[PDB]
Amino acid sequence: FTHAHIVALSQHPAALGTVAVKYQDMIAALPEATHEAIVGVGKQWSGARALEALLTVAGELRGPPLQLDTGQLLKIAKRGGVTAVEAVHAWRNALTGAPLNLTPEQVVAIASHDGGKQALETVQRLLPVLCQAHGLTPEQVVAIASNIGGKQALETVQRLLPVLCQAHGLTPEQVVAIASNNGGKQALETVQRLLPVLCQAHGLTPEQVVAIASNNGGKQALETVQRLLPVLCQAHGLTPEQVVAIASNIGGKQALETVQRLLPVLCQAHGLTPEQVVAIASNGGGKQALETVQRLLPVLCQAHGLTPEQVVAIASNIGGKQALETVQRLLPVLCQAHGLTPEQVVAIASHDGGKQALETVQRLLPVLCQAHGLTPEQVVAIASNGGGKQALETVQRLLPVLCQAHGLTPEQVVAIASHDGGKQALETVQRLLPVLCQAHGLTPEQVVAIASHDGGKQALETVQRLLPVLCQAHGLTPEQVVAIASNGGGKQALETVQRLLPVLCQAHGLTPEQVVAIASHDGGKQALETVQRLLPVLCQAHGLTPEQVVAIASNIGGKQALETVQRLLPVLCQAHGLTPEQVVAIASNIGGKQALETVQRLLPVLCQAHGLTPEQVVAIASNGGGRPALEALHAVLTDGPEEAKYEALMRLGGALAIRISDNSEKQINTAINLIKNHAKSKGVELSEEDIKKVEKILKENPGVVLLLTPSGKIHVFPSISWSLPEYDGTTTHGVLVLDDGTQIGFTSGNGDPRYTNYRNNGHVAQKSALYMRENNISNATVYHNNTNGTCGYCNTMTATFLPEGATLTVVPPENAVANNSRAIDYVKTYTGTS
DNA sequence: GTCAGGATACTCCTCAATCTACCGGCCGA
DNA sequence: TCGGCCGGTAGATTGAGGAGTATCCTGAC
Ligand SMILES: [Zn+2]
Repeated sequence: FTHAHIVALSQHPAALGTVAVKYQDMIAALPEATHEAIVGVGKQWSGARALEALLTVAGELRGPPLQLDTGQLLKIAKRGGVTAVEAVHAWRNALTGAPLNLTPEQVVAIASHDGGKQALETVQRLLPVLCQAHGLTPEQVVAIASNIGGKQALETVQRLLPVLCQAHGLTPEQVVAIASNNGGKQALETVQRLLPVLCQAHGLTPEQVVAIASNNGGKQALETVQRLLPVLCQAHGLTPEQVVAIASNIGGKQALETVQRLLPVLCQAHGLTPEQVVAIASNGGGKQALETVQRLLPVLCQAHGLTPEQVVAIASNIGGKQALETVQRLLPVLCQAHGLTPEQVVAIASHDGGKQALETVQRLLPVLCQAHGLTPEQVVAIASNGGGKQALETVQRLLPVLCQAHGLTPEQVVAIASHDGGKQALETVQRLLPVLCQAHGLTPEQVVAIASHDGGKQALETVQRLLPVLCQAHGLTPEQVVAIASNGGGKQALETVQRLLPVLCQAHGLTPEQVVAIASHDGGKQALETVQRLLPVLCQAHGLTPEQVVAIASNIGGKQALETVQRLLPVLCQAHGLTPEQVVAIASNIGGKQALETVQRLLPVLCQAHGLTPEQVVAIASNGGGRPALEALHAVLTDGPEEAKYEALMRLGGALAIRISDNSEKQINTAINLIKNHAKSKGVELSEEDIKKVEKILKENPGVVLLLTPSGKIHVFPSISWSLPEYDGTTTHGVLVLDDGTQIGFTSGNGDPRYTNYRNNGHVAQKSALYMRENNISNATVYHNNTNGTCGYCNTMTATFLPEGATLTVVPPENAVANNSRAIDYVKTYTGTS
């Protein structure tokens, strides 16, 4: 023992005398009893009595009925106390091997709580009653009973479950959720008393009240919500959803009161928007984070050079105040000694338990970098995760054995550990790699792929359990099982497949390959359940073939896409004139729900005001990331530079940009003829009045640029300069000059669909040659802004599109430098052949 | 001796967006 | 042999947000 241990036992004076006298036989009856466990047991309210009970009982308690090891006994004595140990001794054979049928783990979980003897006797006397009359799962009863004051929770559940289920319409799962917390009797009683008042007077959804009251001290949160809903909604302009999001956390009453007190201070003296404040306060212990922000925002923003956004990001997590003080204390030493940039420190500190991650990084960066050969970036990657302290310690402990005995490489171990719960995945790999690679015929790279994702331990265990079942009974392949399991929540996907594969392949006429394809993404359980529920509805009520539904579902958010298609098929098919194929194509992408909703919102605006044919909007949305693309296009079009609108509308495709040189009548007539030819090619009539108006605007404004979109409307750009834009490395701009002097704008991309076979399709020279062929132009000259010169393919395939006898002169920019063996930096003429 | 409220820290799942490697029919110099 | 200022397909990161589990603490009887 050390002086710190004696200080620890100083809380219980009788334990200090007991330990110093009977230490010889405590370790004798309890092998592998460390000093920390002893000081933890002895410093409780009954430390001496608990140690005496452990000495007396642990010798025989390890029998067949319980077979509890020394760790379980120490945990019971530390948490339950001497009374819990005595109760367990008195009821060794009553709890297990009886109609109760409780495994030793459940008994240990129930007993190792404050006042756990009462919980043990109460679960003993109510388990048959709760299981028979009220139809409660024994696991649920054990979950309710394993809480501080769990006897009161059990009694209140027995008294009030029928009332809550009948007179208030709550499922038994919800009541079990409410009553599985400390002081659950108070939460149940307050829910029963205040459910109507909150649901009708304050307009609260019953599930919202349940979410509020399913936390520790939920009675206080409910009463505080009732008290402070009008104040925060009216005097501070907070939507009720924000208030119920604040209050749905442990200590939500304190968070609500602190918000009500400090919102004006944090909003009129620190420059924080209310959204930032309610994001800070929407986490466990949000009052502490709010107060620490109010105290340390100037210090961390003026001396340590952190933006307020970084401070809000650090403080928007569980234990945010601990992270804020740790950042203040450790930023100079983590930056001026260990070499981390402040962004990396902020990234490490921006997760739950960020204080532990930062302290562990400061402690273990040199040893992990030197003894194990890890890069600092790898250590930061491991640490920038929830529970990163545990992952770093596990990496330090298990890198040699995993790299040497199991044949893994450090990169594989780091990849496994760089995830939430990476310690569990590492331990599970180190335990299960031989049996998986020997009995089930897997390979180490497959095991690493399975274990890399979050919940890799659960996926590994589920694979080790279900691979023979799925491969023999259901006729799958080990590769298909590995593909299903190599995703986030792969255990749920594996179980859902093992349940629904015969049903899906028999009732709905699907294919095992189709099921494996749907199940091989994140939320594959959700996608499988949605497919099983909605395949008939989509097939008859909307006329969608099963292949289309499988194509929609085989995406990361497939459930959301399927529900969005169900909701939005008729309105988009009728109110917007979209074929079902277009909606299916839009939704058959990651984030297809967002694309569908964005199309719903922004189809009329782009179609009527701007000049976008529905085909262009569908094509933009039919790609991945459809919402950001549509939003960016709308933002550029509604308010942006004239040039930027020019490139956006050119890249949309199908547009013709024409600029005149002189106000002579002949050039105006030629431009009108070209516009008419393009419009007839697009199949839209320009009408005489619009032709007269555009001729007037062309003859009255010199240097104006006209843009004819496929929709029909003509955009006018009066000032977009007389020179080619500087090359941006992504898009090339070209100007075609004819004999008279008119200039035609071209942009790389959007090639001719019937010439996809050509490797020069979509290039500026190819587009110019196609334009010359379509408009019957004898000769022309192209100026492009690309500094890499003409493409290699366009050097030989250009004189294949333009008609024979036509001369096209390509002129690269003066400062062009060829980057390839086939590019050209000099002016070149092209004459076509047959 | 038991109970309640709060407080952190860690683990597993679902969804969205972006990035990257890949292929492919058609040409003369 | 050797050249894509293109576009589709498929996979592989990146990031966020939301739940669920777990241990601890103080104050009050
Ligand atoms: Zn080219």
